[PDB]
Amino acid sequence: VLFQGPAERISKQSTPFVGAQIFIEPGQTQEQIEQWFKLLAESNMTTCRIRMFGKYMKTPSTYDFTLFDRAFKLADKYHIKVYATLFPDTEFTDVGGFKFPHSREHQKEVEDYIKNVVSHFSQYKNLAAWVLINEPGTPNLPFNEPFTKERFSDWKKEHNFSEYNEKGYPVLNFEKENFIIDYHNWYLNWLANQVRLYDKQHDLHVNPHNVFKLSGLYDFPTWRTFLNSLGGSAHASWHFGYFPRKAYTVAMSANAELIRSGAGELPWLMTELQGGNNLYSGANPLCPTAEEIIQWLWINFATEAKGGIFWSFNARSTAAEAGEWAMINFKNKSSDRLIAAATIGKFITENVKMMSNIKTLNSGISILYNHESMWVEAAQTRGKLNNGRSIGAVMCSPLSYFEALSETGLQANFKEIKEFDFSLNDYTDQVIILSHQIALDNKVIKQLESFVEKGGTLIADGLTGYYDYQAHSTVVSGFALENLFGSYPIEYKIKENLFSLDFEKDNYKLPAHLWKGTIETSKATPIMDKEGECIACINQYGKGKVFWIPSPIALGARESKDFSELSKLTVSLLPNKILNDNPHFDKHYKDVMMKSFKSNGTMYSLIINKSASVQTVDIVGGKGKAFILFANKNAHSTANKLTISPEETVIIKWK
Amino acid sequence: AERISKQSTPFVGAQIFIEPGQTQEQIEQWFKLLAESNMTTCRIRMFGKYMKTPSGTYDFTLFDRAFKLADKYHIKVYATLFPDTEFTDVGGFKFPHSREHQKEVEDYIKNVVSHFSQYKNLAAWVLINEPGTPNLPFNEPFTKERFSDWKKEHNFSEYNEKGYPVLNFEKENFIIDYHNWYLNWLANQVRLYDKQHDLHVNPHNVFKLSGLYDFPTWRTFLNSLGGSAHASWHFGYFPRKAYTVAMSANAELIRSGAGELPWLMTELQGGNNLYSGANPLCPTAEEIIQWLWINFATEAKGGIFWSFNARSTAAEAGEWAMINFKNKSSDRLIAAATIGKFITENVKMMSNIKTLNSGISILYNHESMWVEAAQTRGKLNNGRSIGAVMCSPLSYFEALSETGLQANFKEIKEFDFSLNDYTDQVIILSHQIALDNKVIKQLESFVEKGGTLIADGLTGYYDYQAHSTVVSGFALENLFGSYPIEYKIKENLFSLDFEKDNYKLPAHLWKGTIETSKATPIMDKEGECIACINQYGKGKVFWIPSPIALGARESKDFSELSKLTVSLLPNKILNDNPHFDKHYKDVMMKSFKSNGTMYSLIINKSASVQTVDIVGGKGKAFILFANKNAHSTANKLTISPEETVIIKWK
Amino acid sequence: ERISKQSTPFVGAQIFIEPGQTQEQIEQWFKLLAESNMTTCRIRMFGKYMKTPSGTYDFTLFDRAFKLADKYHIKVYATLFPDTEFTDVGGFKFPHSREHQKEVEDYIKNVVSHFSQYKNLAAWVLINEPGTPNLPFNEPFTKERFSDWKKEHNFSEYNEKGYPVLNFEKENFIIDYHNWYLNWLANQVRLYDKQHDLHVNPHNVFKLSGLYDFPTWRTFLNSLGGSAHASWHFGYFPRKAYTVAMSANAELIRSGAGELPWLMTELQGGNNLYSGANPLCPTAEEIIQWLWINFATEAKGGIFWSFNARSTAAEAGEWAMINFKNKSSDRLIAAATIGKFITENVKMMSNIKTLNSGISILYNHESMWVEAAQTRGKLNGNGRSIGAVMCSPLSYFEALSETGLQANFKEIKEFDFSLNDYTDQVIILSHQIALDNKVIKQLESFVEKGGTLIADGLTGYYDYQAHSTVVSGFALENLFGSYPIEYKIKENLFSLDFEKDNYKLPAHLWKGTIETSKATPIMDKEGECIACINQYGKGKVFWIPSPIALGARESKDFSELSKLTVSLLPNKILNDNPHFDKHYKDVMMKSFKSNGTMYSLIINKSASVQTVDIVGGKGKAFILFANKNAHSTANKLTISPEETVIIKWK
Ligand SMILES: OC[C@H]1CN[C@@H](O)[C@@H](O)[C@@H]1O
Ligand SMILES: OC[C@H]1CN[C@@H](O)[C@@H](O)[C@@H]1O
Ligand SMILES: OC[C@H]1CN[C@@H](O)[C@@H](O)[C@@H]1O
Ligand SMILES: [Cl-]
Ligand SMILES: [Cl-]
Ligand SMILES: [Cl-]
Repeated sequence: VLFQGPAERISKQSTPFVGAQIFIEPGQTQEQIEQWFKLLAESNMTTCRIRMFGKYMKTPSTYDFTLFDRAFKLADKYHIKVYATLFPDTEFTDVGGFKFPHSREHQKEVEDYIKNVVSHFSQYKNLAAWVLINEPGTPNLPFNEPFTKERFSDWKKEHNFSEYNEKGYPVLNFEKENFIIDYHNWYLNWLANQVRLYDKQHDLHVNPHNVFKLSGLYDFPTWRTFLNSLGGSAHASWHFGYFPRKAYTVAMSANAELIRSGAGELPWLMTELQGGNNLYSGANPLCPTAEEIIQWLWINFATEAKGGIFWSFNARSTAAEAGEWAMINFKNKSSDRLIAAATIGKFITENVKMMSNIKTLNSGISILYNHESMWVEAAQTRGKLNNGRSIGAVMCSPLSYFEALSETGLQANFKEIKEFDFSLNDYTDQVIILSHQIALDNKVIKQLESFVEKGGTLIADGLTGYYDYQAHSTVVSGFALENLFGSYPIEYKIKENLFSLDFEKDNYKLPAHLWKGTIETSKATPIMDKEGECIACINQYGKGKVFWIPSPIALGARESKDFSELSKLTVSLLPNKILNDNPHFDKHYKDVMMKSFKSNGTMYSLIINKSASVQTVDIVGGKGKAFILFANKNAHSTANKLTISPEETVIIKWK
Repeated sequence: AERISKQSTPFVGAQIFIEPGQTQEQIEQWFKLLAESNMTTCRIRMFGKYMKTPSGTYDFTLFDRAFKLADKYHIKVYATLFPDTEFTDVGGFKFPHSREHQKEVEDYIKNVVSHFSQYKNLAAWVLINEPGTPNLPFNEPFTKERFSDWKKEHNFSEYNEKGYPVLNFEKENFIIDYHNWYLNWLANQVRLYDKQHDLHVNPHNVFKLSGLYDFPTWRTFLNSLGGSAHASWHFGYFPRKAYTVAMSANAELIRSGAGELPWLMTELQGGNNLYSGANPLCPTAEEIIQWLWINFATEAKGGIFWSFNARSTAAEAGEWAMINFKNKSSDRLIAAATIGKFITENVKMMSNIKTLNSGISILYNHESMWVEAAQTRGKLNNGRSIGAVMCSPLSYFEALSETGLQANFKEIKEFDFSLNDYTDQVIILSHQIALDNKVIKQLESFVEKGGTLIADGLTGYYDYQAHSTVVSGFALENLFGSYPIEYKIKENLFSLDFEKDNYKLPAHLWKGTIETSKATPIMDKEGECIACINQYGKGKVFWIPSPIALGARESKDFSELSKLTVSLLPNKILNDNPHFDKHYKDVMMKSFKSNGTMYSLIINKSASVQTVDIVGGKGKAFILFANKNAHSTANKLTISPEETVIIKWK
Repeated sequence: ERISKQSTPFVGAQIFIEPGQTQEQIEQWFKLLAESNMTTCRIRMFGKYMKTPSGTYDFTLFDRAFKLADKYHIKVYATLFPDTEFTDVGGFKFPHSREHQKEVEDYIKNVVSHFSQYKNLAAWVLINEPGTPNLPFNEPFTKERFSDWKKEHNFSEYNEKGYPVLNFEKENFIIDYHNWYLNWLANQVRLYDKQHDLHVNPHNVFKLSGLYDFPTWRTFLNSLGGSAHASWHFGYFPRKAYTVAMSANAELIRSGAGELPWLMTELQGGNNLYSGANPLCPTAEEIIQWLWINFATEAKGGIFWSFNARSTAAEAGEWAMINFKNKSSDRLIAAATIGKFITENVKMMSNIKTLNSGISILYNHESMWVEAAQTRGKLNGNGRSIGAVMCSPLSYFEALSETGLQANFKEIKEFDFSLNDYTDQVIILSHQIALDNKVIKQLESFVEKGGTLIADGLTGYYDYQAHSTVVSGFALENLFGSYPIEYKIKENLFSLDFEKDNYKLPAHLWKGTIETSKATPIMDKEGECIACINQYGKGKVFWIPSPIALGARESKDFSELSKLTVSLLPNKILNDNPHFDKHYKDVMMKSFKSNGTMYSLIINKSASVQTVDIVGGKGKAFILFANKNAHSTANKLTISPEETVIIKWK
């Protein structure tokens, strides 16, 4: 309010914006840059992001800021605020930027870069945020480079591990993975402290990326310590490999939930969305439709995003991504993608109060993932790629539950287990899904026992709890979840990729992936299959209940490309209060999503139809009459039945 | 101290997996259930890691505990020498890393053998777990120095006697001698401290690693030969429905290597792959019964399952176990127990099993595998890939199995070429692409003295130096009474259409044409000569230079190869040996004797009830073992899917 | 005898010489070579098989072969092939070290001084198969040369306008390094022999064309050669289109040759056993097809790898035209019919000049270099992988072949841009993604002066520094009378449906949209602008920035690309050149002249007898060559599957 001063500082009450990367490199003319900022302003965008390339400021000897001065001044002229990304000198062929210093000497070059860049550009009144580093984290961390190798050595010296647990069993300690967490914590914190030596006024921001693979690098609760907002790159062509294109709605929803969870009390925004065409770039190349641009912006805003920034407004000109990713065409005019984005910027300025106070309507369903399940999976599958026996099953399982709930029109959180609040006295009508979270330790099992005792519903499928955080299987040594599950594993038997669990009663069938789990119940009620084996159980535990099915049924739904049975089963296990209080679909709808939110007391719903046909969606739960506030293809409703067209995005206001 | 022999009572057993953290109570629970499951024997990994103390001294307590509980339940122990190695190293190191490491191994053996040789229930030392690896450590100083010394003591020339360039396969020949040296050195280290107990070793992945293994030399220092034969690691060349054939070939191969020594299968898959294995499965109860009967019918003195109980941490945690997570019997342990019980109820029959040799020997040689590796430059699938020289003879083996005929599967050096008479004996050389002068003389002698030789694919195209006498002057012209003309590459699967009877053989990849001098030509519908029969002294040679064994494999149909092979067999083999009246897809039979009494093992791997008409030998069928109530009407056996049957001929 | 554009063409074959061969077998080869109407052999002058322990040269092994060649009146192409590993099939491409360069100097002095004295020596082949994908940047000699080259070339990280650039230092050095080594080899030979022709065989040209500066090579060669092997070099095609592959390979070498005569130094003579990437045994019909395609494209020779086979390890008993009894395969009998046709038609065959339609398909080094940086080395002939910049122009080439129209296939620097008139000439730039200002000026000049320019795919998207003027200010806007708007990635295969209902073109991967200023827009059925025709001086430009050549390739249907290209050709090309009345799938025709008389080569690669209606040029069809009794009725040719036909126009 004072310490704020002129620089307008982001909060959970900020007006959301649409924006775009403005790509600055030498060779551009004043005239082409002005043309970009002018069209950006006319497209109802308030914000740009700029890579502050060290390469294009370093002179043969000193820093020359001219190239970026030119751009900041044209941004200021058009009333555009700047997210400035700290991007020290690196090879021209290094698209994403280095993730850690190479050497002590290189660290001092980074220090010097930050001093020069932040001292100079902090003086512009249109600077909105410092992005500490572009896209922290990579798959291939540089353990070979002297700086990282020395840090890992020091870290090992200051952490005593034993090769055995308290009971005497051999263990893995995951020194590499735990160091990598602390190393990201250290470098992003050090970058924040370097900026703070020269600028205590402007927001600090960072964009974690490829989150369905790199979530095991990321300690979001620690990052809150030094950030003012959490960001993200969520690119259809890089990050959504686990989904088909028609489910990029579900991918963006999960990516948004994951960042929102990491953000905690901090506001968040999507620092990068795909603005344009892959020519040679991308793993899953596309040119987003106008319809996809609208879908992604609404999903993010409905999940509390304070912003959506497109990579990129204008294109790079040379080598990697030359003439790729751009919202503008090669004549510097609007693609149908920029026209679509402009409709959302316009909607915000016409609905300022609604859009500035969005709070996601939490159903009370939390889908939890943990670092340690991903780390144990990596050691056990020895890095096969693909499937339960490959890297990524521990994320594809909970993502399948997420998709099943989306196709039921139910919100679900997607959270790292440490982001879940286990300290409350009541969990009546809260639900935790642990889908193939193969690593759980004593400490987390106590937290789950507490959650269920106090009224929580726990749903557990696949190999959840098979290992502890040291890759020791208590299924072998003495099962640590026996008390909570009221039951004990007997066998896993590997089967085909896709098989059927045929229950005894009602001739009822679940698709299952790869392994058939059998159990023995003590306190739990057994559920039997047609072969007279016990495949699942319900344990009443204090005020709560546990549903345990040790076959992977989430992955079975994914393998069968049919979430209808997982939807019906999950719905049947939910507390009545979730279904009565939350808008959802009367039944499962393939390739439709709904998520609901509130803004100052008023409830809203976001609906997207990704199927090939017009759908009539019967919305039940909550209260109110449906009023269509946003629809890009003439959706209509009759009572609470919404008729929605293929690729249409709809916002309903509940009157 | 009890020494194993060819008269020993066979046993069923299982690995007992010992690591710190286990309680006295859980270990006793394992040995008690093992004894109740009619198992006599366990195997224990004597981990150096779990005996070495901070100061480098040895503490034996963890393994004392296990040996004492074994002793209490009258269970004998196969103790595997397994020096300290990384916790993540599942299989163990195959050679010392350095001279310093060799001295650590010396010290480990002194301590472990001096101590555990004193237990009365010790049955055998396993010298090393699973000798041999695909990736031999030529980078490590110890191996690199030994290879250098070996090359200096072997004078090789770049040219042969005729002047032609040669390859000398220094790496491959050194690797043979290096395995010989390390296993012999381990045996001598044990013998410094214990001259009383059997020495054993378990070669593994034999359809790929047979080129590492000189079994005749190993006989000089072993009391028994072992094997790991795991459905999930070693049978990639087969589908699951033919793991009967895979296990039969694996058993034959070890039996051949064993020679005069007794053999047993040191490891069979006891349980489920979660994350482990190349071809993951959970064996059925029916497969456990099938594997034990195939091994015993092939003279195995034992079958040990990996594993009774599971590892607890990281690789294979809660995997491979015969017991469930409550330490009770899976259907697999219940099945194994039926076989241990059958043994104790039929001691004399089961203690004296001798495989009924049909007289058919399918031979493979190291050098064909070595030349194939140089020529295919390591492509992976197929005739143009690593493994065709093993898949070809395995296809003949499968064709004979589906005819109910036993076949040996032997390295060429394990075949006895010194006899005076080979009337009614048959050698199959199926795509054995490397043969030298010395072995061709032995084959000439074998055929002259009455032997039948069947040769298909590129058998004999190269010598042991990768020199093709097909180009320079064909070394098999004399024996074959014929000369190759050309190979022409075709599709992966094509048909050889013979002139006579419009009859059709599946063939893989290459069509061979020949010219006969002394041999009788066999012509195709295009007027080209594709095969011949050469009368040579008392014997005959059938040569078809197209790969017809691999053609059967590629077509998943061994029926034509069955009919053709049967047509070529001496009448005595068909009259004296029980076999099928015709080819049966996915059925196997192998016969054995115990004292004068003849038995047959039949397994149906098809999806339907089969009626198998058994002809040859003498006697009337009495069904002695049948886990699904097979019945016979005269010598026609009605056998259910997955059923194992033992017939006694009365 | 020095070779010229008037030389009598020959059929010939490698005579493979190594120690261990006998006088008798070598004489047998030369005698059968002479009886097969071959005049020429090629011999690898292995340094390994001449060097003695003391370092002196013993020429005996090669004297024997040269003397037997001389006795049978066979001339020799002698390949300079210094000492190298026995396992090195192709030979080293550059010296390893300064010390190694001196060994090469010494090898050339000895071999050229001695063998230049034989009267039957026709040519020195300076090096076998210059170029490889994996250049040895780690070896001292190459590493020193690259360092020196970089020191003598000043590059900046920015262009004149200030934009970041790539400079392709590695690719530009590799061009100059090949230029240097081949020129140095030529000068080393010339120290000892100024009398005999210098020759070299570039290989795998559809991948390695980016290594090869043929205009520079002309300064030191008397003839350009080539290896064009069906099993190594034609991966971008199916076997039924190896007609088109050989035609393109011949056109590419002919273009490289410029004023020099050319011949194909290596064609596949025989069977792949274990060797080759796309293994085959050429048919007799394919041998005839390849010889006629090459001679119709002005080849002065076809030499088969190989007459006889290597004996040891790699390619032992592979590639040979003779069988293992040293008699003729159907391949050698087929080749012999063409050597006989030559001696019976000496005047016609000695003066062949390809009938240039006026269509030139151009590729450039820089499009291949830019593609390699942008695709970061992804694999196949898909737009997002290495090789799309060659598969695109090859697809236009195939579409024209299936219309019976000749097309040149030329590096852009081999096209003569200096003429005053280009009326009735056509340049096709199909996905040539890199064009600089200098070449665009040359194209402006070509169109102004009457040229037709056809451009598809991402032609012109980048300059030679991987900078996209599509982004910064489009360098082809002036010539194209239009500007790119967007590329939008689609499926592998999609349809461009013109608003006219004229055309439904298959298109690959990317849909390009444009905005016309001067050009006439062409709209699709979705109302987007996908192509244009710009009148520019006397000439015209057809621009369609979607890849329709790659779309034809992906759809395996060139019919629409044929129809569209034909509709854009100057009337004069269709009236003056024999071509098909319409597109024929899997038929090719190419025409040539010999002193004023016109001929056409037709090959049917379809599964069925075709009746091909030939229109354009003048005259009545007379069948001069047909291997399967083709007939014509007026100008309709009835031609059998795999049949090669030569028509003489009367
Ligand atoms: O790949 C498109 C963009 C994704 N991430 C961004 O930070 C940029 O580095 C890339 O060019
Ligand atoms: O993979 C299962 C077992 C196979 N080989 C054995 O010797 C053990 O090392 C393994 O754990
Ligand atoms: O592979 C066949 C031949 C192709 N290129 C030739 O120069 C030889 O090196 C080969 O043996
Ligand atoms: Cl940035
Ligand atoms: Cl062991
Ligand atoms: Cl040569």
